This record gives sequence, structure tokens and C-alpha cells, in this order.
Amino acid sequence: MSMVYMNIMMAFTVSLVGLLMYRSHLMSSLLCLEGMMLSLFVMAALTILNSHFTLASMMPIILLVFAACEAALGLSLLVMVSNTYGTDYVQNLNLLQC
Amino acid sequence: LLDLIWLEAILPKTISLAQMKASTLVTNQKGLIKLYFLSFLITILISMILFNFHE
Amino acid sequence: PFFDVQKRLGVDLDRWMTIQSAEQPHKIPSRCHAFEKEWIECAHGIGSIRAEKECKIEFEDFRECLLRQKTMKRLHAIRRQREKLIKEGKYTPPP
Amino acid sequence: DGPEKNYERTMAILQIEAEKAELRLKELEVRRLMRARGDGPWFHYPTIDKELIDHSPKATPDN
Amino acid sequence: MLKYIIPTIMLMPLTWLSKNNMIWVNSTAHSLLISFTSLLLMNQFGDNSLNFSLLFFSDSLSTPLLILTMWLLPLMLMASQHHLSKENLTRKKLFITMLISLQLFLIMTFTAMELILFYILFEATLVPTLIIITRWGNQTERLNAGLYFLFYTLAGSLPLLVALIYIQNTVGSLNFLMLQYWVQPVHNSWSNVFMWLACMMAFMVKMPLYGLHLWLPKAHVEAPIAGSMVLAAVLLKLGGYGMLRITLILNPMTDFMAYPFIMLSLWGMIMTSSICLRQTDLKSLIAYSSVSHMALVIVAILIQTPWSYMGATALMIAHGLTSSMLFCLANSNYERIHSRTMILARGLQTLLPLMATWWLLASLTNLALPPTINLIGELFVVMSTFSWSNITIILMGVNMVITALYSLYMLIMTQRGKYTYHINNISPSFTRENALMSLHILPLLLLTLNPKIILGPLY
Amino acid sequence: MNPIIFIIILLTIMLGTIIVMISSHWLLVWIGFEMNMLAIIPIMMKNHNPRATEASTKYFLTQSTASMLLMMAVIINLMFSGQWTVMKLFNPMASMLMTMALAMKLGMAPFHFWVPEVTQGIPLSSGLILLTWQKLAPMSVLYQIFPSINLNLILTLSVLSILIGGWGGLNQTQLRKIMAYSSIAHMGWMTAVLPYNPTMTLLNLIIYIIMTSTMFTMFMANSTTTTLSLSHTWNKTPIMTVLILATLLSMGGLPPLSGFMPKWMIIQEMTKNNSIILPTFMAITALLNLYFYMRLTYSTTLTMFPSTNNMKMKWQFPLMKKMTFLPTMVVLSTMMLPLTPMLSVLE
Amino acid sequence: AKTVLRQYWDIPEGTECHRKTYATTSIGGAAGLVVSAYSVALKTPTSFLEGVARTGRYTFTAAAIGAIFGLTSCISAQVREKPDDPLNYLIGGCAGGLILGARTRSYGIGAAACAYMGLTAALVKMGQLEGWQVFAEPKV
Amino acid sequence: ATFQFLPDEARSLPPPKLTDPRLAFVGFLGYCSGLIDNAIRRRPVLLAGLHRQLLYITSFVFVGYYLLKRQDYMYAVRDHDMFSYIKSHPEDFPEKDKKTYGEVFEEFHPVR
Ligand SMILES: CCCCCCCCCCCCO[C@@H]1O[C@H](CO)[C@@H](O[C@H]2O[C@H](CO)[C@@H](O)[C@H](O)[C@H]2O)[C@H](O)[C@H]1O
Ligand SMILES: CCCCCCCCCCCCO[C@@H]1O[C@H](CO)[C@@H](O[C@H]2O[C@H](CO)[C@@H](O)[C@H](O)[C@H]2O)[C@H](O)[C@H]1O
Ligand SMILES: CCCCCCCCCCCCO[C@@H]1O[C@H](CO)[C@@H](O[C@H]2O[C@H](CO)[C@@H](O)[C@H](O)[C@H]2O)[C@H](O)[C@H]1O
Ligand SMILES: CCCCCCCCCCCCO[C@@H]1O[C@H](CO)[C@@H](O[C@H]2O[C@H](CO)[C@@H](O)[C@H](O)[C@H]2O)[C@H](O)[C@H]1O
Ligand SMILES: CCCCCCCCCCCCO[C@@H]1O[C@H](CO)[C@@H](O[C@H]2O[C@H](CO)[C@@H](O)[C@H](O)[C@H]2O)[C@H](O)[C@H]1O
Ligand SMILES: CCCCCCCCCCCCO[C@@H]1O[C@H](CO)[C@@H](O[C@H]2O[C@H](CO)[C@@H](O)[C@H](O)[C@H]2O)[C@H](O)[C@H]1O
Ligand SMILES: N=C(N)NC(=N)NCCc1ccc(I)c(Cl)c1
Repeated sequence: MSMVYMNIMMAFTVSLVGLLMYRSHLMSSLLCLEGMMLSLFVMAALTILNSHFTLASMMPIILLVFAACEAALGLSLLVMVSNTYGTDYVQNLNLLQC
Repeated sequence: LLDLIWLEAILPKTISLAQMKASTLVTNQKGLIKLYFLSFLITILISMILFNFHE
Repeated sequence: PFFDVQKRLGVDLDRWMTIQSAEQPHKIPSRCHAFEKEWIECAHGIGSIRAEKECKIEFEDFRECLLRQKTMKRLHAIRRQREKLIKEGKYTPPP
Repeated sequence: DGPEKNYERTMAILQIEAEKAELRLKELEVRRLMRARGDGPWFHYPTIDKELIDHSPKATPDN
Repeated sequence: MLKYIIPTIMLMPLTWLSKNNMIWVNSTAHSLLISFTSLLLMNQFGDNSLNFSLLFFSDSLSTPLLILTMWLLPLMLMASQHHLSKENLTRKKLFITMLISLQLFLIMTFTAMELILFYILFEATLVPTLIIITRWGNQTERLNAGLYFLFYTLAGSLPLLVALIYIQNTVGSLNFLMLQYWVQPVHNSWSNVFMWLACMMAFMVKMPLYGLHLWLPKAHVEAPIAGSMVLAAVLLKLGGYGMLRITLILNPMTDFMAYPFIMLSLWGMIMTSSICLRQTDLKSLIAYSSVSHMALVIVAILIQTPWSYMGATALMIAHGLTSSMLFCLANSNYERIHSRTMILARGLQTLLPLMATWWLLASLTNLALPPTINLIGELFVVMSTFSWSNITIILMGVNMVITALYSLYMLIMTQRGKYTYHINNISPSFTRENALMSLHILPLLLLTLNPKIILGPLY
Repeated sequence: MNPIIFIIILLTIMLGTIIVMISSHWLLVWIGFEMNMLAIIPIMMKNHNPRATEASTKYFLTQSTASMLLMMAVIINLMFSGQWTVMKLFNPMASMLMTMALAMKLGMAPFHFWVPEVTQGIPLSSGLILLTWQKLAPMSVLYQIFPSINLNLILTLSVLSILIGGWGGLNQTQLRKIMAYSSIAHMGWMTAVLPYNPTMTLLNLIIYIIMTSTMFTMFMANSTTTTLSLSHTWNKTPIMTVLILATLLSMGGLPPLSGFMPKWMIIQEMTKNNSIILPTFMAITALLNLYFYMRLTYSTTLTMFPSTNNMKMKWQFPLMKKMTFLPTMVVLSTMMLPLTPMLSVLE
Repeated sequence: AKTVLRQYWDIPEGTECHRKTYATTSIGGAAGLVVSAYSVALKTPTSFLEGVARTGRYTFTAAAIGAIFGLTSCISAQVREKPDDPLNYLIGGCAGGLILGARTRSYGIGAAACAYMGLTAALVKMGQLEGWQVFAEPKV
Repeated sequence: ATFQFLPDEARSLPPPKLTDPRLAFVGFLGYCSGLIDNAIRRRPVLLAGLHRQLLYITSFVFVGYYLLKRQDYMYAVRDHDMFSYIKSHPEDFPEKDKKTYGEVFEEFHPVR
């Protein structure tokens, strides 16, 4: 494939590994989730623009809109977690262990 | 020797023991998001490198 | 679709954007319009098991238009040869 | 029941069961061919409908 | 079979719409009437079986098993109504409903034409039986007995389901009449070895085969009396009936696949007979006695001769009445002393003369005194195994000696000697108990006058 | 939650699922999953406590990750075929990514860790939705893309789920965790037969939903979430103990009950394809499920556990919970085997 | 796993013992590595060195079983002059069970492992002989 | 057709009888649901709310009838497709040459 696709897919893989390899902050993991969205938006836009798929030109916008709404829900969960424990550390979310 | 011991031991008693040990392995989890998502990374990696599910 | 409600009601909810050879604003064609049209017409109604074999020619051409893998490889071949000759003085490009 | 009734009732039962058994063997053979060749009503997986294609003249000629 | 299935079903509304104090009278009276009509299945022909419809058929093998099944329901009701007296009404009617449902599943199991229909009803019997054991047994060990009973059965039965479904794919039918004509020989391959095992192991566990029998002494010692009666009398014979049918489609592979199971059975019958000599629980002794008797049936079915198949049929019917009678005899003592320990109450002949006579007659049938059908069945198996190999007479003869010793040891320990001094609540035998024992022994001995009706199709 | 808002949120959970089921465009399928996940979170959070917040967060992270992987599969599919139609995918790497994403959404092993934890942390009514309605959309996509799924991958997921579900349930006293591990085991049967006959996948899904709804509804009726709390039912509602017994035996696949029918049919389809080891292994492994179903019958119906004195006060009041459709569902959950040939309506 | 399994099942039984033992050691080692990966991921080691030690202990244990099964099963077939015999695999499977009874030091585990790994190995040989399919291709 | 419960071509088949045994069983299931409804709400099981018990039977029968119609139609379609395919491809379904048992050799396996 084209050379640009090498790096866009690499960016998605890098953010996916970042997402699956948590540290402590929940916000850091939410940023990786947005990173995957941004790489998906670029890969979709490049494919659609280069192929001149005219009606598909709106699809990246719909992706952006829906994923931003997803991120707003994710942020709201983060603040509720932070209100409970005083931080957004994932290690605090282990009650359902038992 | 046979009825109360060995015929019990070689089938129902050993089969039950193995299941109980397996259950503890499966369910003794820390409830940590970090550990679960780490095992997802291993699963995806093994799925491609070892088993070629991506082909 | 799992439940083909669209065809039952004759209403087009998302079919309009499924393929690039469908109707587009101001009749703007996709780059691979003719290749997608050919492949779709070859494989229409015969099922995907049959189409995977009987329409392989149209699909390979359509895939070549989509990603141009064979074209880029050919261009890479001619360019690489040209560098050698420039590196050996047996070729001077025209104006 | 007299023997004649039981005997001929048995034949009626055997005829139905043998007819079902043959059809069960035929169905497995038909399914095998239909799945391998894709030329029957079963295992007919969808392909894009060709009525979605727009054939009107385009903004540019080469398509 | 609808003339039996439907009236059996009607016993359920009968029990639930009865006056509170007439549930035992009504259910007992009408189950006896159903048993009476079961004799109409004796219309058997020398060549053809009695083929009612596409679902159900009856031949000389299933007929005696059906009549035993329908005979046992009223006997079970009589046996149960005393220890259930303090139970509340709704829970009594539930108990009777489980017994009726077991009879319904059993008569359909023994007459199912199609092997997969047989499998489903064969498996449905687990549910009422398991419920009866674990809900109405007396001791803590009933919960474990239910689990052993459940998972021993399903361990073998699930492979049987796969084998049967595989056979229908290959042959096109599981109808038993069809299989009689479309059967093909089984060739030697590892595939067929495991097909053979999947087809037989579920039935071996139910017999039970020696080595897979541990569930049985648990289930009896924990089951209530009615659970013990149907478990011993009928449910074991599901396995024997299963093999007698399925062996049709396993030849000639049975020629050598039988060897490990004949060895387990021939040696097992001596081991389990010897075990009876040292048992301390009377119910556990009777349970181990069943294992030894069913070892003969397994051998008889596996060697596949006309004489062995006739002996196997007679043995299954005879053991059904004898073993169920012995459990009823042991239960009658239990209702007085509330313990199953054999050595606890002794010299009972001094205190209960007529009951001691039932003990003597049950013992003599258990050790196969000629010409009881117990002896007829065992002798036919002895005759056929001798032709299989002359050396089997050594094992079969030794087992006859041991069977007499433990049959009469049980009689001598509990009935003879001196009575226990401190056991002073041995009230006289009730009319109900005496009638229960006679309804076992009288048909058992009457069958000696006309054995052909319990000798099966090979007669 | 305002009752009108609750209704609208519930209708949006359903609409997201319906969009997935009627869509012919991958983008609209993705939207249906996003809409569905947006509306489910509030019903997981509705009882406002740290356990519910942890459950919703773990759910959000799992589902959002799976939906990104699904979008990636769709886009790879677009590059290698230039179209969006919901059907077989035209790239093996796209097929793997979509299969893994749907496995994460379904909570199949080894992506199962979230199911027991999320189910434990949310109310019974929310757990009922999570383990029944929420399986519809991902299964309806597998139903359509199966011609291109990797056989080894899907059967490995099925086998692991049956094993993990069976083993995981052995160690549970919480009713919500038992149902979760039971769900993981049952998803394994649904997907094991998918490559061979998707109709049996639908049959197993439908019967699974009916039986699961019956259990949750009976748990809600008595407000029971633990094994010991359930063991008091005999002293309050004896009829319920019997219905639980029948449903549990059916869920254990015992004939002649309804839950035997899916296992029966799946074994048949697999053997027709000369798959003998896998069905046999599956059927034996499912005995682990039967074991911890039976344990519950022992402590609920077949024995009488100790009671408390305050239980007498409960004798003076009647059940007031809705128990909607419970009489219908319990009959279907147990008494449908004689109508097995009716499965052809699912063709 | 495909290629390693292809090397092993290409070599005729009872011959080329060193190549068979290598193939099973690689198979056993890979299984050990997979188990270590999940074990370390889900049960976090107290330290970096404990985790490395656990990986070696598991991987070496799994490679030890793989090596002994391949050698013993190939030695048996060679010595007995029976290539297509499930008994050879039954022997090698039990040998692996003994090793697992040694690494864990538990006569009970070794005895149970030998019976079950022994039976499993024999069934694998039978399946290869008769074409048993574990993941059967759809056909009807 | 397409997303049609009973396509128009199903009307060429005989309808299920109203005395179909399967429809009787479906009605019986509805009756059992009516009784369980009484039981779980601690009403007199057989007598309470006969109006409610009547609708339980009617609802089951009503839905059961249409389900039975679709069931029989699907099986009729399966047979229709199968026979048409056997005709379309006579080469794959030849008439086997049948021999009598006098000509066919079967090995004999004595039981001795
Ligand atoms: C041969 C084919 C059939 C084989 C079937 C084998 C599968 C298992 C069957 C029995 C399962 C019963 O399930 C469980 O079994 C074990 C013993 O086995 C019982 O446990 C029993 O033995 C263990 C160990 O000696 C004791 O700790 C326990 O006190 C005792 O009750 C459990 O109380 C029972 O809940
Ligand atoms: C042929 C294949 C058949 C497959 C059948 C699968 C059946 C699985 C049955 C359940 C297995 C787990 O069942 C469980 O077994 C263990 C031991 O055996 C029992 O555990 C009991 O005995 C063990 C052994 O001494 C003790 O360590 C333990 O303290 C005690 O509680 C559990 O009480 C029982 O619940
Ligand atoms: C929970 C809320 C649920 C609300 C559900 C509401 C459903 C609304 C369906 C809208 C689509 C109606 O049906 C569809 O509409 C659009 C515009 O009307 C039509 O589309 C029309 O505009 C553009 C112009 O090029 C093209 O799509 C097409 O050339 C033309 O026909 C479709 O031909 C028709 O099939
Ligand atoms: C439109 C479809 C409706 C189908 C309904 C068909 C059956 C209708 C039955 C209505 C009569 C029910 O009868 C009601 O329940 C039982 C059974 O008779 C009676 O009381 C019962 O007490 C005991 C059992 O407990 C028994 O003696 C006997 O079963 C009966 O006398 C009640 O005193 C009566 O009020
Ligand atoms: C209680 C446990 C009971 C256990 C019972 C065990 C019974 C064992 C039966 C052994 C017979 C199995 O079936 C036997 O398998 C061998 C393979 O090894 C098959 O052998 C087949 O493949 C080999 C290739 O190696 C060929 O040389 C041979 O021509 C061919 O027959 C035979 O066709 C079959 O005769
Ligand atoms: C307690 C029991 C637990 C379950 C045990 C289940 C055992 C199942 C049997 C193992 C599966 C069969 O094993 C598999 O069979 C096929 C036969 O087509 C073999 O097929 C092989 O044949 C040729 C030549 O023979 C080889 O060159 C090739 O490598 C391979 O295709 C596989 O190499 C083998 O891996
Ligand atoms: N995909 C499969 N393996 N099975 C499958 N659906 N085969 C198609 C055969 C079939 C079977 C029953 C009916 I009713 C109908 Cl109409 C068609």
C-alpha cells in the first residue's frame, strides 16, 4: 500500500498498545482512546478523499461527532470516579474483585 | 481397598479435585483494569504471532 | 441486514452510501467507478460462494484500481533500473 | 388385534420410516453439494445488488 | 400405547383433585387398575412384534418390563404412605406426582421405537428419581448420593447421544425396526472402538458394571423406600434393556470388545458377593447384592446367544421382584428401630413370626432356589457361559456358594438368635406391610407356572 | 430517574440494537453500538454507589475499546474493497479485528473478565438487560459476517468460553456472578455452531434469553442476590422455589426440559459435519455448569435451610413486584421440548 | 504453531529422533511461554526477578515435558519397530506425566498426569491415523 | 420473500387443523401459564380469574397457530428446494443399481 498508510496504522497500533497498557491515571487511558479515534479519522479521510468516494465524505464527520460524544461520557465517568476517591487512579476501581 | 478407596480415588475423587483447582485458578483475579487489559494485549499478540488468526 | 426492514418497506435508510458507483451529488464519479460497476454486475445474484471464483478477474482489477499495488511495483521497478544506469552512465534522460 | 392387522400395520410403518430415512440421506448429500458449489438456494450468501449502480452520464467521460 | 400413557397421566389430576384423606386410596386403587390393563400387551406373535404406531412398539422384551413397571407403582405407594404420614398435603401430592411421572417416562422408554426418543425418556427418568432421593431421603448423605447418581449417568449418557446422532446421520434412521434390516457390520478401527464404547458405557453405568458401581450403594442407602424399589426393580434394567437393543448394530465388534467387560463382570460378581458377607448396613448389603446379580445380566447380554438372552430377560424380571421385596423387608424393620444396622435388631422371628416367613421366601429367591424364575434365569446364563468357555463354571459356581452364604447370613443375623433386650418397640406387623410382601412374592412364584412370558423375544 | 426519562433511555437502548439489526451499512452498525452504549450506562449508574460507578467505568472501557477495533476493521475493509455493505469482509486482518471486537462486546473468553464484575456491580434489572438484550446486536453481526470468520479463531473462543464459564461458576456464591459465568458458558455454544449452521445459533440465543430472563425475574421478585438469601425463599414463597428448580434443571440441559433442545440441535449439526471430538468435549464440559446449577437447587428447593425470626413478619404481606411475563417465560423455559421442530421458523 | 506442527508430522514415526524431540521441545516451550505470559500478566510478580524466575520455571517445565514425550515416543516406535502404533504415544505421554510429577514434586500429580496425558497422547495418534478433525471444516 | 413471516406462496399449503395435536399442546401450555400466574400471586390456583385463564389459553393458541403455519411452510420449502436441486443435477443423484441378497456377498461372523 501507499507509504502514508504505514504510519497511520502504526499510530493506531501505538495508541491501542497505549490503551491496553494502563499506568495509573484513567485520563491517560482516555487520551489513548481518543488517539485511536484520531488515527481512524485520518485513515478513513485519506481513503475516502483519494478514492473520490463523494458521498462518503461525510463519514469522518459522523465518526468525529459520535466519538466525541463517547469521550464526553468517558470524562463524566472519570469525574464521578474522582469524586469518590479523590483521584482518577484505576487501582482504586477494584471493589468488584469480590 | 477397592470399593471404598481405589475405585473412588481413580475417577470421582480425582476428577472433582482437578475441577476445583481449575476453578480457583480462573476466579482468583485481582479485579484490576490494568491486569485484564494487559492480558488482552497478550491474547491479540499470540493470536497473530503463534496462531496466525489474522490470515 | 439481519432484519431487512429497508427492503420490506421500500425505504432507503443507508443503502445510498454503501458503494461508490451509486448515485453521487452532481454525478461526480469515483475513481474506480467502472471497476466497481464491472465487479458488481459480474457477481450479482449468483451468491458469494460462486462469485469468489467466477468473478475473480473483475475483483482483482477492482482491487488494483483501489490500492494500485501492482502499478506502484511496476513504477518502482522502472525507477530502480534508471538509477542503476545513471549510476553507470549508460542512460541520459531526454529533455 | 389379529396377526394380519399387526402384520400389515407394520408394513405401513416400515414404508414411512424407510421413505424418511432415504430423504435424510438425500438431504445430507444435497447440502454437501450446495455448500461446495454455491449453485443452489441454500448457502446463497449475498452480493451487492446491481440496482444500486447509477448508469447516467457522469461529470467526466472516462467511467 | 396411548391406552397406558393417558390413564397414567390422569393419575396426576386424580391425586390433586382427591379429598385430602383419600390421596393414597385413590392413587393406589387406580394405579392397580392400570396395571390390570397392562396384561393386554401379552398379545405377542411368534414372528412379528406388536407395532402400534410410528412412535411405540412392544415385543417380548419390553412387555414383561412394562408389566413390572406398572405393577410397582401401587406397591411403591403402599410402601411410602407410612413414612410420609406427617408430611403436609401439598408435599405428599408432589411426591406421588414424581412417582407417576417416573412411571410415565418408563413405559414410554420401554416402548419407544426410535433410539433418540428412547434416549430422551431414558434420560428424563433422572429428574424425578434425583428429586425423590434428595428431597425425601432422611440423611445428609442424600445430597451427595444425588450428585453421584446424576454425574455417573450423564458421564456415559452424553457420549451415547453423540454416537446415536452419528448413527442416524450415517444410516439415515434410528427406528429400531429399520435398524433390524439396514444394519451393517462394524469394522475394526479406532473410530469404531470409541463408537462401541459410546454406545455401551451409558448402559454399563446403569446396570451397574463393576468398577462403575460406586454410585449405587450410595443411592440406595439414602433413597426413601419407594426410591429404592424403583431404582432396584426397574431403573437398573434400563441399562440391560438398552444393551439388548443397541447390541444389534455393534456386531461383529462385540466379539472382542466384550472381553474387558466380561472379565469385570465375572470377577466383579465374586467381589461384590464377598463384600455382602461383611456389610454392616442391611440396605447396603441388598444394594451390593444387586451389583452381583446384574453382573450375570451383563455377561449374558455380551456373549449374545439365544440361551443367554432368555436368561438375561428372566433374571432382570426376577431380580426386580426379589430385590424390591428385600428393600421393603428391610424398610419394615427400619420403621420400628430407625436404623439400618443389620446387627442391631436380632432374633426377630421370635417377635414377628409371619414377617420372618417373608424373609425366608425372599432369601430363597435371592439365592435362586429351583424352580423359581430367579434360578431359571441364572441357570440359563450358566448354561450359555459354559459354552462360551468351560472355565466360567468355576467362577459361576463359586458365586453360587457365596450367594447362599450372604443370603442366609442376612436371614440368620436378623431373624434368628436371641432378640436384643432393650429394643421393646417391635410392634406387630401391620396388614399393610404383610400385603406389601405378598404382592412381591406371590406373582414371583406364580411366574414359575408359566415362565415363557418372561423369557423375552428369543423364546 | 424520572420515569419518562427511564422509558426514553430504555427505548434508546432498543433503538441502538434495532439499528444494528436493520443496517446494511457498516457505519450505521457502528452508530447503533455507540448509541446503545450511551444509553446503557445510565441504567448501570442509577443506584449511585462506588460499585456501580466502577462497573460502569469497566463497562465503558471495554465497550469503547471494542468499538474502536470494530471501526478499524470497517476501515480496513473499505480500503480493500471500496464499499461499506454489511456482509462478509474482504480482508483476513479485518475479519480477525471484527471477530475480536465482537468477542469483547459479548464478553467471550479470554475477553470475559468484565462480565462477572459488571454484572455484580449493577442492579438485577440492569444485569438482566446486560446479559440478554445486549447479546442481540453483536450476535446479529456474527450471523452476517460468519462466511469470512477464521474457523480456528471462532472455535478457540467457543471452547475457552465453555471452559472458563464452567470453571468460573464453580467458585461463586453471588447470584449475579453465577449468571455471568453461566452467560459466558452459553455464549460458547452459540458461537461454536455458528460456522456450521447459524440457525442453531439463533435457536440457542433465543432459548438462552428466555431462561436467563426467567432467572433474573425470579431473583428480582424476592430481592435476592446471594445464595443464602435465596435459600430463605422456601419459607416465604414455596411456589417460587419449584419454578427456580425447573428453570435451573432446564438451564443445565437436562431432558425433557427446554434447555436440552439447543445442546441437542447443536450436537446434531456438528456431527453432520464430522465434528465429533468438539461436541463431545463441549457436552462433558457443560456438566460443570450443571454442577453449580444443582448446588443452587439444593440450597433453594430440595432442602430447607435455616430461617430467621423476622421472616414471620414477611408472611403477612404479598408479593408486589411486577414479575412481568414470569408465568409465560417459566413455561417456555421448561416445557418446549415437544415443540422442537418449530425451530424451522428461524430459518 | 502451524509450521512447527508441520515439521513434526512430516517426519516418519520411529525415525529421526533428534528432529522429533526438537519439535516437541519447541511445542512444549511455546506452551510454557504462553502460560508464563498470562501468569505474569494476571498475577503480578512481587519483583522483576520473581517474574523472570516464574517464566523460566514454567517454560522449562513445559519444554521438559515436550522433550520427554518426543524422545520416549520416538524411541519406543523405533525400538518396537511399530511406527503407526498409538501405544508408543501412550508411553511418551505418561513419561511427560512423570516429569510433571517431578517438577511439582507430587507423586499424586505424576500418577494422574501420566494417565491423562498418556491417554490424551494416544488419542492424538489415533486421530492422526484415522483423520479425526478437532476443528472440522464446515461441509453441510 | 424478504422479511416476511408468511410469504404469499405459503397460502398454497393446507393450513394446520384447529385440532392439530401440536396446537392442543400449545393451548395446554397456555393453561399451565394461567395456573402458575395464580400460584405465584397466591390466588386459588384453579378457580381465580377464569377470564385471565381464558386469555392465557387463547393467546398461546393464537400465536401457536401462526408459528405452526410458518413451521410447516419452511419444511415444505426445504423439500421443494431439495427436489428441484436433485432434478437440476441428475449427474450427482443417479439411480443405484440394486442387487438382491442372493448376489450380494456378506461375510458371516459366527457367535460361538
Ligand atoms: C466413571 C464415569 C463417571 C465419573 C463421574 C465423576 C465426576 C464426579 C462425580 C461426583 C461429583 C460429586 O460432587 C462432589 O464430589 C466430591 C467427592 O467426589 C464430594 O466430596 C466428598 O469427597 C471430598 C474429598 O474426599 C470431601 O472433601 C467431601 O467432604 C466429601 O463430601 C462433594 O461433596 C461433592 O459435592
Ligand atoms: C467423565 C467426565 C465427567 C466430568 C464431570 C465433572 C463433575 C465436576 C463436579 C464438581 C467439581 C468440584 O466439586 C468440588 O470437589 C471438591 C473436591 O473434590 C470438594 O471439596 C471438598 O473435598 C476436597 C478434597 O479433600 C477438600 O479439599 C475440600 O476442602 C472439600 O470441600 C467440593 O466440596 C466440591 O464442590
Ligand atoms: C426513533 C426515531 C425513528 C424515526 C424513523 C424515521 C425514518 C425516516 C426515513 C427517511 C428516509 C425516507 O426514504 C428515503 O428518504 C429520502 C428523502 O426523502 C429519499 O432520497 C431522496 O433524496 C436524495 C437525493 O439524491 C436521494 O436519497 C434520492 O435521490 C432521493 O430519492 C429516498 O429516496 C427515500 O427512500
Ligand atoms: C375458559 C378456560 C377456563 C378453564 C377452567 C377449567 C377448570 C375450572 C375449575 C373451577 C373449579 C375449581 O374448584 C376450586 O378448586 C378446588 C378444586 O375443585 C376446590 O377445593 C378442593 O379441595 C381439595 C383439594 O384442596 C379437594 O377435595 C378437591 O380438589 C376440591 O374439593 C375448591 O373448593 C374450588 O373452589
Ligand atoms: C475398558 C477399556 C476397554 C478398552 C478396549 C480396547 C480395544 C482395542 C481394540 C484394538 C483394535 C482397534 O482397531 C485396529 O486399529 C488399527 C490401528 O492401530 C487399525 O489399523 C489400520 O491402520 C494401520 C496403519 O497403521 C494399517 O496397517 C491397517 O491395515 C489398518 O487396519 C486396524 O484397522 C484395527 O484393527
Ligand atoms: C482425554 C481426551 C482429551 C481430548 C483428546 C482429543 C484427541 C483428538 C485427536 C487429535 C486430532 C488429530 O490430529 C491431527 O490429525 C490429522 C489427520 O488428518 C493429522 O494430519 C496430518 O496428516 C499428514 C500425514 O499424515 C501430515 O503430513 C500433516 O502434518 C497433517 O495434516 C494432524 O497432523 C494431526 O495433528
Ligand atoms: N447453514 C446450514 N448448515 N444449515 C442450513 N440452514 N441448511 C439449509 C438447509 C435447510 C434446512 C432446513 C430448512 I426448514 C431449510 Cl428451508 C433449509
